[PDB]
Amino acid sequence: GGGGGGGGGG
Amino acid sequence: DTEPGGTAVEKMAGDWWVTVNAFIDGKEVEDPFGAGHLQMSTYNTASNSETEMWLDDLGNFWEYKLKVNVNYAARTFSTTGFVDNVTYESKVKITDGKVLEKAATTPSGMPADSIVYMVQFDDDEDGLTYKVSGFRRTGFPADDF
Amino acid sequence: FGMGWNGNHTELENGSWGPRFDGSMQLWGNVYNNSQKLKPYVAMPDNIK
Amino acid sequence: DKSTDDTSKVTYFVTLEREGDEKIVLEKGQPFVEPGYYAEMNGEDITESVQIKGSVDVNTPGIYNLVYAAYNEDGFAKTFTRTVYVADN
Repeated sequence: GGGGGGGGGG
Repeated sequence: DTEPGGTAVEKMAGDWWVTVNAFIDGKEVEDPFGAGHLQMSTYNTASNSETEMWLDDLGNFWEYKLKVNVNYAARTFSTTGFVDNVTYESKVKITDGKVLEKAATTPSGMPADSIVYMVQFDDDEDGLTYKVSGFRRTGFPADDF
Repeated sequence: FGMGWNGNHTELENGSWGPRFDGSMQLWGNVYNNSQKLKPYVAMPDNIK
Repeated sequence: DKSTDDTSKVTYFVTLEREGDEKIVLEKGQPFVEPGYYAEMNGEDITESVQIKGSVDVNTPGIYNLVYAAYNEDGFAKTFTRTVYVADN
């Protein structure tokens, strides 16, 4: 029903 | 080429590493309170004027934070009389304050921006005028204290 | 500005939130065989082009 | 023509080995003999170079301590610290 992004490092 | 932008008073805002002297008996006294280098901040106002900026000691000296007036073209800032402190209900008076481009030098030996301003506190029972002066924080930890 | 986070300097960042460019020699990247690459902290505009 | 060839230098970090005990203790008036140390820089022996900061007064009981540091060709340091106790008699 959608889809996940991920954040990055920092 | 895209101009990044900036708050109306951008060139005088920033984080700073400052030291606080005092004029006692006409001769300047290098760091009386035994303070070491302290951190402080200057930043634009919510009204985004090019005529007033905030001045914030971040609680590392007297615990003060007031709007100064601002002469952007000249790179100077100053109060007219004693003004409401916002941190803890007091009054502060900033005088002969300036922001001098790349005039200073860092601990690592690189140029940076000197800041200098004279200040007084309505509940300084000694009635003293202090001399705050530092430079703009680099971010390199070697240029920290 | 160059490599860093929170505005501070950093040898390993995947991003450019660091101090203003000094031109001053700084470290970057990992340590291999007890050595490390050391280079002028200068911008390189073409580095993707 | 490409513009952005990497410009780094590979600086070879020091390694600095203490020698003797972290803590020595002397009776007053017993001279302090520096146990020694060794420090290498990319397989070269720079032990000739370790600078020792501090001083131990043998005739004034107290915790005296000492900082030992060696520097590689690029200014990068590596350091340890030894502390001497002169107890009296």
